[PDB]
Amino acid sequence: LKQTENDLKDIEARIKEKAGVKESDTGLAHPLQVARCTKIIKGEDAKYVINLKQIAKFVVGLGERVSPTDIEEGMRVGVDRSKYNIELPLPPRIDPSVTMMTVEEKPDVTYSDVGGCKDQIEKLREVVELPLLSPERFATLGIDPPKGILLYGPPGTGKTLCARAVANRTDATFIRVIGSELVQKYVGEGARMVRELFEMARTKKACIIFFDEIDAVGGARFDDGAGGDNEVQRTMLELITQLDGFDPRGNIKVMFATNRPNTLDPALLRPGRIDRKVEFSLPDLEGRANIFRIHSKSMSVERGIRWELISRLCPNSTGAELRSVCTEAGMFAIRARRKVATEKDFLKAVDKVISGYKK
Amino acid sequence: KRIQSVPLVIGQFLEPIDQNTGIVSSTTGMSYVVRILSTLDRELLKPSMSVALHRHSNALVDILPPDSDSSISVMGENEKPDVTYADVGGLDMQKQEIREAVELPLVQADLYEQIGIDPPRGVLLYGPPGTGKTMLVKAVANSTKAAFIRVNGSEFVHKYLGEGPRMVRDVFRLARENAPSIIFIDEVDSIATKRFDAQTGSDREVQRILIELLTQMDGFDQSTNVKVIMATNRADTLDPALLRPGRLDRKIEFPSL
Amino acid sequence: TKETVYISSIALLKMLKHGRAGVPMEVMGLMLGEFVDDYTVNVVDVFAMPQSGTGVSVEAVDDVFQAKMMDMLKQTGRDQMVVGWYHSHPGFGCWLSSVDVNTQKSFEQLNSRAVAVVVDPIQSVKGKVVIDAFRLIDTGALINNLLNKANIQALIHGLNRHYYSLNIDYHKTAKETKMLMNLHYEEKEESNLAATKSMVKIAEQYSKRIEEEKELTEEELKTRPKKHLSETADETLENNIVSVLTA
Amino acid sequence: QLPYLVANVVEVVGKAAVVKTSSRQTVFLPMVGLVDPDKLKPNDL
Amino acid sequence: NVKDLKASQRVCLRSDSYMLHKVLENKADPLVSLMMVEKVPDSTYDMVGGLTKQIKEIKEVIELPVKHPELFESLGIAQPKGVILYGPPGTGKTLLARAVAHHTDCKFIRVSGAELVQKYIGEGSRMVRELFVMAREHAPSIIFMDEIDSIGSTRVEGSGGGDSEVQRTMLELLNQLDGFETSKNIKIIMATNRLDILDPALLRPGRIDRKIEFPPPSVAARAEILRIHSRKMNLTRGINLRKVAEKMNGCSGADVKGVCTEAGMYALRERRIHVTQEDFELAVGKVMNKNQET
Amino acid sequence: FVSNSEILKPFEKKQEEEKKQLEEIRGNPLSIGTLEEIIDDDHAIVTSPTMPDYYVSILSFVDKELLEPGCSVLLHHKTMSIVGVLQDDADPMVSVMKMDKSPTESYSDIGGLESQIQEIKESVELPLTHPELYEEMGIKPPKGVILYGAPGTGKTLLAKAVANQTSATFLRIVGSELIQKYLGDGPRLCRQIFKVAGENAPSIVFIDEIDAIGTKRYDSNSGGEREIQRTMLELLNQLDGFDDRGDVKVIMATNKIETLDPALIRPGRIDRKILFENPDLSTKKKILGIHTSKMNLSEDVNLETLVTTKDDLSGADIQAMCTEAGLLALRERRMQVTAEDFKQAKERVMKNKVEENLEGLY
Amino acid sequence: KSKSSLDGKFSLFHTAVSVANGFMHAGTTDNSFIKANLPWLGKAQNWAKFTATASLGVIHKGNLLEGKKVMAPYLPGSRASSRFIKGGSLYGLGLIYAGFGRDTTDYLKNIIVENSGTSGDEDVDVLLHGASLGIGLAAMGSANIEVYEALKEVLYNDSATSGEAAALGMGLCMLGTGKPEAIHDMFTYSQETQHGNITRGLAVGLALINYGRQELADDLITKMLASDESLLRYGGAFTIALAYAGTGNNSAVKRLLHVAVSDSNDDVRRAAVIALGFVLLRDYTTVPRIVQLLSKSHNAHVRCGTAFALGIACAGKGLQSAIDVLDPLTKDPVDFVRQAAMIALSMILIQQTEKLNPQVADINKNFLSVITNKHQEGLAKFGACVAQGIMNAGGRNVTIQLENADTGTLDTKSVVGLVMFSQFWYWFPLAHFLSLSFTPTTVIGIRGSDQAIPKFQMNCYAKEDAFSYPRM
Repeated sequence: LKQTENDLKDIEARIKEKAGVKESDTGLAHPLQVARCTKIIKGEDAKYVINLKQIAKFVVGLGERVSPTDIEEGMRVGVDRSKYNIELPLPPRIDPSVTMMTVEEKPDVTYSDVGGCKDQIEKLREVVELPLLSPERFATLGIDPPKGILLYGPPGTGKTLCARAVANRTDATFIRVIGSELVQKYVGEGARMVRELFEMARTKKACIIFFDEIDAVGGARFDDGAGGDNEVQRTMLELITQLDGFDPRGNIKVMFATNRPNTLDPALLRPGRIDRKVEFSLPDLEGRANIFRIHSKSMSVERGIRWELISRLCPNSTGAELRSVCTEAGMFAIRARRKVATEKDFLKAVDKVISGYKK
Repeated sequence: KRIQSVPLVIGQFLEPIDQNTGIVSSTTGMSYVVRILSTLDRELLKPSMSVALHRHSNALVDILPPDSDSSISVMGENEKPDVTYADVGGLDMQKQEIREAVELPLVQADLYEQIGIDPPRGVLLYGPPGTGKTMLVKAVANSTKAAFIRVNGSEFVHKYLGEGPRMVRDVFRLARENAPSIIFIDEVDSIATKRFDAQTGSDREVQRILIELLTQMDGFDQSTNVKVIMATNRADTLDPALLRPGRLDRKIEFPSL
Repeated sequence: TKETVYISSIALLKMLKHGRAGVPMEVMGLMLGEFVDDYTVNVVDVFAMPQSGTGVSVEAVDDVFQAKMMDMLKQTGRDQMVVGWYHSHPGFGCWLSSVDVNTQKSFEQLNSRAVAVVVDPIQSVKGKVVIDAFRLIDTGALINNLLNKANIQALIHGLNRHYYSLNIDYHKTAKETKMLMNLHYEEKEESNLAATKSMVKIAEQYSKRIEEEKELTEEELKTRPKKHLSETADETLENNIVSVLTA
Repeated sequence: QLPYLVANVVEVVGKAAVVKTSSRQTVFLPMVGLVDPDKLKPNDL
Repeated sequence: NVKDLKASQRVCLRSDSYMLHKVLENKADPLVSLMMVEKVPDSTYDMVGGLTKQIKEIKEVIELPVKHPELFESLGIAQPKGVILYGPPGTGKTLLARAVAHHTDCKFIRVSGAELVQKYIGEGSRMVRELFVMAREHAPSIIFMDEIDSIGSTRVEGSGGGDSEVQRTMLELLNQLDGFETSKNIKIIMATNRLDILDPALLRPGRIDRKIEFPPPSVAARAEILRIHSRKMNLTRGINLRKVAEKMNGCSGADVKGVCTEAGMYALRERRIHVTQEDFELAVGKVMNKNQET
Repeated sequence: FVSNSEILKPFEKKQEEEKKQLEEIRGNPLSIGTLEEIIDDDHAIVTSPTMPDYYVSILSFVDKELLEPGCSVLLHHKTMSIVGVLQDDADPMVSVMKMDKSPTESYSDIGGLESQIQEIKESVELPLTHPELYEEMGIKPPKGVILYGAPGTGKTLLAKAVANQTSATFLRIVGSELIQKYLGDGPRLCRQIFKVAGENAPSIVFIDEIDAIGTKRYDSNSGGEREIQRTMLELLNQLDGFDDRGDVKVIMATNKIETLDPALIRPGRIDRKILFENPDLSTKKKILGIHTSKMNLSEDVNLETLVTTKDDLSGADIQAMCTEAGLLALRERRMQVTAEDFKQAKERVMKNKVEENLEGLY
Repeated sequence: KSKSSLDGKFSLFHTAVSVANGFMHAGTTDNSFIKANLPWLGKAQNWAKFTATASLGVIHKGNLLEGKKVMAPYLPGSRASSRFIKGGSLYGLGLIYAGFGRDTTDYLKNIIVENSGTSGDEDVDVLLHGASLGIGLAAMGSANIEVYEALKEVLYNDSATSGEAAALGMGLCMLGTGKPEAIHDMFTYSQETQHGNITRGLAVGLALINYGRQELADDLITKMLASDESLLRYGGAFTIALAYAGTGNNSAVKRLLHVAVSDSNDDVRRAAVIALGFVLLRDYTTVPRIVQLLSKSHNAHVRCGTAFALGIACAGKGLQSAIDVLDPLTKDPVDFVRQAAMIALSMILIQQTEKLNPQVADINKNFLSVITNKHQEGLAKFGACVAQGIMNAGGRNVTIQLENADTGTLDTKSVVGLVMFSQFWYWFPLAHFLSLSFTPTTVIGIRGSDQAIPKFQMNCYAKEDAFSYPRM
């Protein structure tokens, strides 16, 4: 039944299509990021071909050519990813993924690894929370709340969590963008993505753009003369222009995260773009005990023990480490031959992960 | 004859597969399997040649001699010297030393044979250049009617892994064909300094050249139809490997008093 | 299918000369002659049309130019029809462009039938001349020399493509040919001059032939070569002999 | 005919210029009345 | 047919018609890029007799598997697949390597390391891959690794990252061979005299299975090496070679070759085909000064 | 046998007529190429492997739902239209990959590493066989382990052994070799590693020696190189993107952890830290015991005698000792290996390894 | 077996199996190919359809009563299925009635004089073509100045189609010693008018009138060889061939050897080696020595012409040595040399085949192999297919002769017949003149008195060669 249906469909379609493409190829021949038409020749004009590639620079410049639909033929009327004039016939720069980042409006996280982050958490409240809550109070005062925030210290161990916790509280869309994706290996492909991210920010406004990595898309380096990182440089400049240029920065907050605090590019650094510089704050003794209770709710353990006890033996540990204690107490628990974890598995589990870590 | 005519592209011969098949590399970066000459066979034909190919009839028209000159990875050739010894005075002792080291094995094979020695492939000159020391070297090149081949030993100092170390082998090969010849090495002590530590790129090359000369000198039985003259101004920045005899036998001093 | 398209000497000469200077920008012109029955296309003359600096096109044909040359031709007494067109097109000689097919289709409806002559000037310096002649569509030998009638049955049902590679021949007239051969004062000067200059130079040539012999003879000894020695003895001998003969 | 290949210039005798095309070829060509030798340089279309 | 087309087959493709017009041979191309093959060498190790003790050791480590696998096989041992030689530099190290190769009738394949690990994307990659294909096919074959060495004859003083990066690449291949292929009697010779910047995992069995120490020369040995080489030389009768050797101190195998070529140079300067004991003593003293430099 | 042929020949024939009819419509010859991107207006932009790009229409053999980005495809020559689908097994998708599907090496073959054996077993083998202990308690499993030590004797052996036990594809990539000297191409290469994994699981991903691309510096100015750090980051972000209970376990090799990011450890992924030591007396006894099985030998040789003069060595030294010993026995022309032969061999390798020395007794 | 292996390899492939039909079924009366394939006719080109009608002309040859009768539904005043058929009808009738065409000739003459006034439509040209071919066969061997005159005006229209016919027709009629007039008038007129088809037709036309002439023909021989036109020189050989036909002359053969070697034009070499055979018909022992050299040549035209040369001269008798030469030529690299060896071989060995000579089984097998193969080219399979017809001609009973052994004397029909035969790709319906020289091998009772058909064996000892014939 099915096998016969598929093949007939494929032959039937293919013969019609084969006739139509051959017809459109006559002349000598919608994503296009470079568009040959292989010596369709006439002439004034009648070649009308945009190639954007380093080899072969075709400029159809000096303002208008008025056309109904057309540059020239060859399945590939268009004007690549970067335009040598030629004001946009037929859809060339609509490309399927020019977005791929993860948006979480009104986040799940509100308290996860956010215990003993008190100094960090208070800063976010004053900077983000209160101008969102009352835009009128900041206007009357004369001040601007921070246009940009830069967050450094151990990254995603509680950092991303803390950010999601403040955002949920105000009901503010959290937009999480992965630095590394912004690293596409095609022309502009990169300038495409940045632009639409900031367009989205203005529509959905009252929102946080969280950039994990900013050295993935690059900052300062000596390696621009070292012959490759052209693609990188296009992305970097596009980003700066969009932000400082016409993004309102009262409710829309941009948060930057960095791995080396000393590798910023001078454009990035300067006040009017980055104001607030926030430290990661490590969970404190009281805080670690609470995070210990939160994560063991999934696990199947005795509730008559105290979390506090594990914390005294624990030295200064990021939210990630606390979680690592919790999965390890259960592996210990199976090893010691019981299906509950005692205090004693928690103590062993601390001893193992914290020595192992050696940072 | 009329078809097989200039202008031709130059490409390089890899190997003859069999008779009337050879594999060739065109210098376009396209390689082809082609037929070969029926003027040559396999006894008239060596595997590595520079060759002449037809442009559109892509086949072995003619054979050229090997060639090495190019504007990448440059080598200095100086043909027809014009310097004859005792340019500077007080090199009486030194005029005699060079003469028996460099000049003598090329002109007379026969004296080395009868004593029962094999001719030294290397001489080391220590002293300042351009005092009287260079002048003598150039004078030997003239008298033997030898091509003077000037090598700046830090010139490969190229920053790639690839072209330069390959070239140096080819230079010496080209010298043996056009025997006799002088390979005259400016500051061989530059590239007698090598890695000992992690330095990654941009320090890797001096190892490559040093090793290339070493493989050749120790790896092959002695002959001299081509002489290697090393010229040195820092005498401690050498490596012992060079200085080992049975190959490098002559250590000629330039006098300073 | 099969047609002997007969190219006049003058047409040929003027096409190779023009086409070699004209490239890399395409050049075209019109072929003059007659159809005689079928099996035969005679091309009598050819004249150039203008160049265009990015290549000639169907958009560049100009009927006033072609017209003004013919009318002026007529009063010599040159009265021919158009039988086709020539184009340079590098890298065409067994293939056609989709532009060039379409171009041929317009041209052959004006004429009775028509050839697209495409000359390639790159392999015209390699000790060969490349030229081909095409005509897809028409009746003239696609029905006299052409499964069975396979090209024109499929042709008419459409959604097909075949080039229409034709046959070609040459000849103009005997008198032109005797004249061309009389291009080669003349033969006498040439022969004396060579004679004197041979006697001067025989001094180097003597010695050089002694080496050739000597090399050959040495080779043979090791081996036992004989073939090289024979070739090499004949060449030297024939060439003495002419040097002696002149005097 | 639009487009044209761009070039940079490496020779500006009296009627000659050499241009280096974005097709990695250097040619010896003559100059015309629609060029000035003052707009023949690197960093110009 | 496709039934005569196999993996790594070279074929010839029409460049207008893109079909197999003919078939060549299977094999990968040799390329001369410092990685070259040199079939059957001409050296002999009894030029340098009085190196006898190394001679017994070499014979058994390298030659014996190739000539008689069976002994090693019947005992039940993972017979040698790599050799490291360690100890005194500049003994005409390479000559030995060739001499054994001539005896076992194999290719001497001299590989430059560092141009396997390039500034061009992968290209280096191309040469690692061709090398391994050849050496399984043309097996048994002996690989001498140029640029790792500390042995006075191809010295380069190790490296922390220029020929430690290359040895890692080598080390994958050797690992792959011990697995499914299970290929032995395919040999790599390393020699180096420093390992305080070279990786130890190479010296572990799998790659290098035997580690043999070079003997130090003696007065009694230097006399032998001299005795062989002078035999071609015309001598003045009444000469005593043990005396000349004893006057040597420290001298390695290459230095002994220097003594004859210098003795002869002294004779040559005086226009003599015969060389006395006295010239030979004066030559050795010069040779000793050469080892003291740097 | 006879039964197949009778049926086979008439059955073959109908298929061939149909098969001929198929073959005519689809054409030959073809270029192979790779899909750049797949477009739902029934188009495709394709990357031709000769280089250029052509916006082509699909010829119906497959739909765009029976196609994925980066699939290998049959291209014509018309404008390079998509004639048909082809497999990616053959056409490249690799960085540096030794594939060893179910390797030769096993715990039985490398003697007593028993304590090390036990650790690697609870992290790597146990999830794959038994998700159930992790699931019931409700804890996440280690999905990575790190192996520290020297390879061939520690890191390499345990990782080959375990894969063979779990019947998973062992993939060794050499980290440093990606250490390519051009900006930008490390990150492509990391992508291809992760791409192959998800396609071809179950797998053990072995990344050898991440300390050339594993750097993370403190700078990118003043001799700082920007590529090295970029590659390290792409590697990290995919690794953290992948999480499994028994599709992928990751084995690392490296000998410094303070060149690595604390998010490439990612506490709650890499729980386990397995390290090689020099073995115990009992486990040494087992390593000896296996290796002497394979010998023919004297009976004056004992496992016990050999143990007492040992000061704790690696298993590799014990292996090396056996090859050196047999070589003195074969040199004396005999197949009996004495207690004296193994003792001479042991002393000698130990001596070559222990080039640094320090008085410890005082 | 043959037809059904492929229908590929142009409309030439149809022309061959039409021709092999007609030869096989000759005078037996047997229409088998046509009955089956009327689609096959739709495949076939204009010129193949003319051969196919006319092939019926060979089949119904022998009946001089129902020979006309069969052709009746295909005459004008009764029309046809096709105009291409219609033309082949008047060519097939002339085959049947030749040399006794007496009535039909006056009839056919009127169609000719009639469409010279007008009829430039391609359908009427092909009609005018058939009439002209047919009538030259029919009035052959008998002077009719009315025939010469008529045809000369078909020439003055210069039809590429009709001119060929007309031209032969003037040569065929005026066979004998010609007239001084015909010679000067045709020869001048050949330079004056231009066509290729005409030039080939008028040259062969001019040769034909010169039969048994010898030194009186020497004058037109000089003029033709002195023309620097290829067509006329191609014709020039035959003139010698015919003029001296029978009588061996060394001078005459020498003139053909000179033209043959030194001229650049390839076509002339082939025609001229063919021409050697006819002089040398009676010195047939000399032919294996002459063409021992010339089968080893660098020009393929020479090799093709020589398969035919040796074949023609050595047809009426043995010559095993001769068969040894043609052997390489069967498998010769060029397709048209393969073709010609196959055809050539079959004309000699008709009922010497069938394991008389051990090799002839391998040749017969090979004829089969080619047809069955479709990797063999159009001319190679063409060559296998017509050679099959010659061997198996008239049911394996009737024979290819020249320097007959069944009549024992020279025949006009035969020399002329092979000369038409040498061209068959040069102009396609020329095959049918092979019809004129199929001879019966018959062994029958006989009466000195008036016939009644006795049939009795004369029982004398004999070899096996009605027991060795080709096989089913």
